Amino acid sequence: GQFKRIALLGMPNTGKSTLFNRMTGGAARVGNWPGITVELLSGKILLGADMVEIIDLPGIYDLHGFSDDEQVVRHFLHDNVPDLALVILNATQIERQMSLLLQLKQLNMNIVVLLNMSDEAKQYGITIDSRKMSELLQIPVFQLTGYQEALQAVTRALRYPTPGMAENVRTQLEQDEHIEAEMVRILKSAVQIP
Amino acid sequence: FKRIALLGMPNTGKSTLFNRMTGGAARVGNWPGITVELLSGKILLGADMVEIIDLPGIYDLHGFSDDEQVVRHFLHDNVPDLALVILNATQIERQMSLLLQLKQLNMNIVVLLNMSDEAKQYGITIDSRKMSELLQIPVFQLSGTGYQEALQAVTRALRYPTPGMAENVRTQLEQDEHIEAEMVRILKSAVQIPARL
Repeated sequence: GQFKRIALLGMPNTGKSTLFNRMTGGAARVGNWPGITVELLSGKILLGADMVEIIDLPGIYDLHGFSDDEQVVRHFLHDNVPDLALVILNATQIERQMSLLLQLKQLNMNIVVLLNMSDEAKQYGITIDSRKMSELLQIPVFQLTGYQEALQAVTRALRYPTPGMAENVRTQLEQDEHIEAEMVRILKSAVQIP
Repeated sequence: FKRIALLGMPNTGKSTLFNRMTGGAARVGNWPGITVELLSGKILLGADMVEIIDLPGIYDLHGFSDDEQVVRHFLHDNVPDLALVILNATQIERQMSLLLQLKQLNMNIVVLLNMSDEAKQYGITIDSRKMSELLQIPVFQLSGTGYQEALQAVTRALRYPTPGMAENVRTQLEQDEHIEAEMVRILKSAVQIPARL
């Protein structure tokens, strides 16, 4: 059968854990990954004779930033190029959070977008046309009860290979790694911290 | 008429340095490419009057806070002759990234390491000559002390402008502008966000 990985990605405080715990049925465990030293929650799911591992990556603001979390996410993506990036956006904060999605899109990753808290957003009169957003992005977009339709898009995206994706992704993260390398070099060489 | 953009994270002493540099004679002003107002004034460096602009403190050059959009738009449409980058010496590990992001733009830069006595008090030692050698950017330390040496470095940095510099800076900023343009296009077509009532 197949073995594939989903990276759950978005900005912080976006309901990511809850969706994660639902998707992995509460049975996620912590684990150590190559390229990073922090521990991450992941859970494995059997679908027929196929397996998918879902990893909850910490919320971040800029894919090309240098906070600890952003470095973690970038190193994880570089070293463990997931088969699908599942990007969770907060429907109520859509204007602020689109930037992360678009940055990920620029890597040419395989992406599905879940617009979370769609009801609460309606209460502020916020309406999103999923179909039009989807056609502009050329990425599937689902509003969360929408769960079933999302799952359908998730499993669909896992059935096909993405030849050359890993090399595209690594390439597009290069300018950030050059900066990290400069930083280590300069600090090691020119700065003493107690 | 030659422009110096003060760039740095919040709480790096930028505004106190600004006020000292412009004699408290700063005024608010409008600039091409931005919808907000900025403080700017003049300083006599050598024989030329130079305009100094205080950009709001930011954490990430490629982030999407309001202040980070302002900085990028200002820089794109008003490429300074010098970016005067102020880092807090006590946070050198956490602030170096903003400097290196600006360096990647190919801006003309001078670095000032402020709060140098505070850093020394906490046992943080910075070899500014070494750091300068490694960056290939002038680096000077401020406490009061270091101010005149800083102004001299700024003056020299305005000599011999590098041909093609502005064109390179704009180019390096336009992927950020493509993301922003995509955001605008998508919000207008697919999202309704009503103001209150």
